[PDB]
Amino acid sequence: MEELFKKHKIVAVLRANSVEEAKKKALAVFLGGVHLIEITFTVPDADTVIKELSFLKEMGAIIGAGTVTSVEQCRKAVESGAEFIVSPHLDEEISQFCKEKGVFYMPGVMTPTELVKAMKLGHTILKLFPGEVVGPQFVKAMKGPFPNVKFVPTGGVNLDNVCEWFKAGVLAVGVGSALVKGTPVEVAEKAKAFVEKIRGC
Amino acid sequence: MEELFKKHKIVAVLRANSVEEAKKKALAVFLGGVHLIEITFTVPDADTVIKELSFLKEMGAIIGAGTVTSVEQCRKAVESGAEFIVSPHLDEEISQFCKEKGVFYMPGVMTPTELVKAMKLGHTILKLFPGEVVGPQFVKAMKGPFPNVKFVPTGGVNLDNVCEWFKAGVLAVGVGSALVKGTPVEVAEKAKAFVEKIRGC
Amino acid sequence: MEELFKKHKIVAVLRANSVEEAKKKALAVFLGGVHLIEITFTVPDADTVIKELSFLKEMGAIIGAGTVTSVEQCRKAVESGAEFIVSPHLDEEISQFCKEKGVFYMPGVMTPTELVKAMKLGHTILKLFPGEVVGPQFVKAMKGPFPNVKFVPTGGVNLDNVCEWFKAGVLAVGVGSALVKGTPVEVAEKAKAFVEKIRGC
Amino acid sequence: MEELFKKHKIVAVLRANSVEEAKKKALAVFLGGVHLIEITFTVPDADTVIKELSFLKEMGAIIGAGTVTSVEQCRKAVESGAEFIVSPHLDEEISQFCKEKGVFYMPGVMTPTELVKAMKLGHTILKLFPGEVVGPQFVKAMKGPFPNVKFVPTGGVNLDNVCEWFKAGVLAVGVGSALVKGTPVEVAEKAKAFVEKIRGC
Repeated sequence: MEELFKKHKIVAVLRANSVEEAKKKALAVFLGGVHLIEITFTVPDADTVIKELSFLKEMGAIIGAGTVTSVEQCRKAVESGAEFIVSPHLDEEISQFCKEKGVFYMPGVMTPTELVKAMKLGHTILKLFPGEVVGPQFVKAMKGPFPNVKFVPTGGVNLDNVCEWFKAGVLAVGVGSALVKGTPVEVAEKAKAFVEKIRGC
Repeated sequence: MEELFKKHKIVAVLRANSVEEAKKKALAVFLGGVHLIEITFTVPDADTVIKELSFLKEMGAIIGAGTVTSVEQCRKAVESGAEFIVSPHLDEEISQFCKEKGVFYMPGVMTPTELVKAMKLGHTILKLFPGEVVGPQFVKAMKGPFPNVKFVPTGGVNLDNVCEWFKAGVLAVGVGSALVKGTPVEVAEKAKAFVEKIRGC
Repeated sequence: MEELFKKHKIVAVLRANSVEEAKKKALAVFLGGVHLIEITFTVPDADTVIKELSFLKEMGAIIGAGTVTSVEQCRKAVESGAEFIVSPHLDEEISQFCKEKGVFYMPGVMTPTELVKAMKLGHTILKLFPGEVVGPQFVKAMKGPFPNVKFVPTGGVNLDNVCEWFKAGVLAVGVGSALVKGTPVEVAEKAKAFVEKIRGC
Repeated sequence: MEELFKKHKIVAVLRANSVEEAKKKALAVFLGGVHLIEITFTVPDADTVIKELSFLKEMGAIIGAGTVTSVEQCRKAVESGAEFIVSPHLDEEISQFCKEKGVFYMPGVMTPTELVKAMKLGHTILKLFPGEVVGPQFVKAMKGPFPNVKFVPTGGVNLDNVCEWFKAGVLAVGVGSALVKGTPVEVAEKAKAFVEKIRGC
């Protein structure tokens, strides 16, 4: 899995108001070149969307679940075929469950104390969230004491600063509203703009 | 079926060099607002593409087959779930087969003699091909002797003249290379431009 | 209680160097239109001030306790008639005690991990502190994964930015030194300026 | 120990790529007037460097260990004669060990919740890290609810802002790359510039 992040260098963090909106947006994103799509559990019947998008997996997409905040949600996400589980926070109970099921799990951290607590569970890739608050500087600071930890920031990434996150040394960037807000066509165009900007830095 | 043509007012006539290209282009077209997609039998394993795109049917797409030139091809297209069969020409053998299977069939004509030969088989919607040769004038001429026949031209339709075909009085327009040539993103953008231009005329 | 926050939209976080200073400042704040006053346990004999200000409760004030950092302090605050308990941090022991006594309790969080740990205790209103560090952006980021959590930032609120906190979507703002620093008259005037600015946004 | 921090008002947080580099840099720093040197466990055989620099202790240096992230590392640091242990985070297990051995221990915090959790262990001096993220504002905010806690920020300190950290009211500043990056001569010169700038504010 880690290798997939390194290759693609972008995750779409997809939020929608309905099942229908979610599926159409997932397609708009895929076509642009963003092969990693995270279906958030803030989408009604998110579980359904994860299963019904299984036809994209065959085309080279890797579909995961986001905003997973309990072991009960996590189990539904894995059973429904999620390729990876992402949480907003660090959770010991979910981390244990995923390990037994062998599903890659990316917890969230914001502080050195949360960071170390994650590392003791064996995690070396961490979600940095909210990114816009801690900023690119956080990643540069962490490189010092923890050379072997890599971050995927979520929140605040846009076409003016996406290259600064990469110059600091992140693994990949997650993009929310800056990507997926708009019509299905506008979204596809924005997605292209991100991939070109990343491959260019 | 006729009602679907009247509502959507556009068909994509999809040609590709591979199975993979075809599926990605079908998606680029769908998202833009073009709900009628014709998978031509000039695409290698076109039959496969028709079946594997069945997940779009659930989203409101109607997927058919194009350039069907024998009863043997037609049967494979129908068995694979094609929603309609389109030929480049008028063929008595295919017309008979489709009627028994109850699948809408749109033959091709170019001349008044081919036109009348079709009408005697009970067809009232005809494919006009190649459109760029006969031009918009053909449709205006046919309105006279055959008020009850409607055309769907294919070939030569573009963003400079698509409204002239509608002002003459066609049922819908089929678009080939002018739509589907380009990258998956460029295609989606072109598709939007067509739908907006038609709804505007 | 929640309803009271929604109506008033401001809390004074009162710090003083003596019992006498605290009571006079509480009055300066009340008269201006700020009906929610938090008496911090950094005021000597804070407990006394909470009891002796009980005559304001009859006039429509709701007087609570702030900077409550142990179960021992909390019990004294509740026994002395505090209408709500506010802590600088999330504390399981205090949260349990207040629940049994039925006194509204607003814990502090700074990180998504602290946030979720609070939600599991049943808290939906959280103190965001220090606000000036995390900024207005934190609230916008949290709206995504936790649509059902609302914040009351403390620290950094002033007459130049108080409307940005509201546009992000906070429940209410707590104001410290920017309000309560100055003479009893100057404080009353500042309080008026805040209420007018909030009602205006 | 606290008294030593108050007197010197600067710590060098030393990172190096080899044993040899570390020893030469420790000397460059010492001569400039920075008597507190923290040998990070990111230096290969950091333990060796701590022991072999014991000749500086006689000259008035106080040599400690940094980036100590397990009880196993901590024990080696103390046995090797470290004068103080610094961690990147708050750790209950290390805090207990050091207390029994009587070695001053400075944990890391970033949030009010981490802060209070430290205070319950009896710590009144805290490492604030990463400083550049939380900024000088964090210290001003904490002065309110916790008048009796003092910070030593690490990260982001430089010759343009070192006086702002002191005006907020920190105990001392830790300096990383802004000091120790460069040749042994350049480092000595930078060290002088820091001491003069601090004594001047």
